[PDB]
Amino acid sequence: SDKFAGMYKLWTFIDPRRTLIFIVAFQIMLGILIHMIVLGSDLNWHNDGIPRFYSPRPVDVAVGPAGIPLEIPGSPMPQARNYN
Amino acid sequence: KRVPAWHAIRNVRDINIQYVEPLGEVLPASRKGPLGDPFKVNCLTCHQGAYKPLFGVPMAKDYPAL
Ligand code: BCL
Ligand SMILES: COC(C)(C)CCC/C(C)=C/C=C/C(C)=C/C=C/C(C)=C/C=C/C=C(C)/C=C/C=C(C)/C=C/C=C(\C)CCCC(C)(C)OC
Ligand code: HEM
Ligand SMILES: [Ca+2]
Ligand SMILES: [Ca+2]
Repeated sequence: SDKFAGMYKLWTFIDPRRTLIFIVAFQIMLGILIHMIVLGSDLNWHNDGIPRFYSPRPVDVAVGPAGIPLEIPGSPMPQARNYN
Repeated sequence: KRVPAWHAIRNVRDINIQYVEPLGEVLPASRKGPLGDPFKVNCLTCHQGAYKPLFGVPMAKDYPAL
């Protein structure tokens, strides 16, 4: 209604410089944050493989009866894993 | 790898209790220590600083005597 007609008076005790600075900084921060939240999701568009994958794909390593990769019988160092 | 080490312990005890220490009667005084007991077996007696002795080349299958 006509109850909002005197809202400009807001700027007689809230100043423009600090307000503009705060707004701009906050908007950039929010932009970066939302892009990173959507990237870390199922909606990720850089890594989805649409329209095509461009890098080579992961290759699994076969395991032994203990569930970890097999040792190689003359290697002078054990084999790496990442899961334990 | 913790589960083989658990067996290793027991294995070494066998080697030392049943076989090597009773040989203290047969060997000369050259093969004994200050307290008069023979030399015994450790983890280092076969690993010798590797995660498997000789990096795990299977030598023993070719000999049916062992
Ligand atoms: C796949 C797309 C992603 C998405 C990816 C991004 C990315 C990337 C960015 C945003 C940005 C914005 N997004 Mg978005 N956004 C999504 C879903 C939403 C939903 C929702 C209800 O689903 C809402 C409310 C928003 C709202 C917003 C604003 C907070 C922000 C705009 C800048 C700003 O200062 O806003 C003030 C303006 C408003 C609050 C009005 C805008 C609301 C818009 C129109 C959302 C309406 C959508 C919803 C379906 C409406 C339902 C109502 C009716 C049935 C039609 N998004 C989906 C999940 N969004 C940008 C930002 O933070 O810039 C600073 C930004 O970089
Ligand atoms: C010179 O002119 C003069 C000064 C004389 C006249 C000036 C006139 C003007 C311009 C006046 C302007 C006035 C304005 C712009 C007023 C705006 C007022 C607003 C938008 C007020 C909104 C208030 C909202 C409130 C108080 C909401 C509070 C919410 C609370 C406390 C929620 C608590 C929720 C909890 C704790 C839940 C937690 C949930 C969970 C699960 C995450 O917790 C673990
Ligand atoms: C108490 C000391 C010992 C410990 C803690 C120990 C521990 C282990 C461990 C953990 C492995 C598995 C290695 C791996 O898969 O990465 C292993 C293998 C092996 N150890 Fe020992 N060991 C000990 C003593 C010995 C001794 C004295 C010998 C010789 C008599 C020996 C012979 C072997 C052999 C042959 C293997 C390889 C077996 C395989 O291929 O799986 N170990 N040891
Ligand atoms: Ca894509
Ligand atoms: Ca025995």
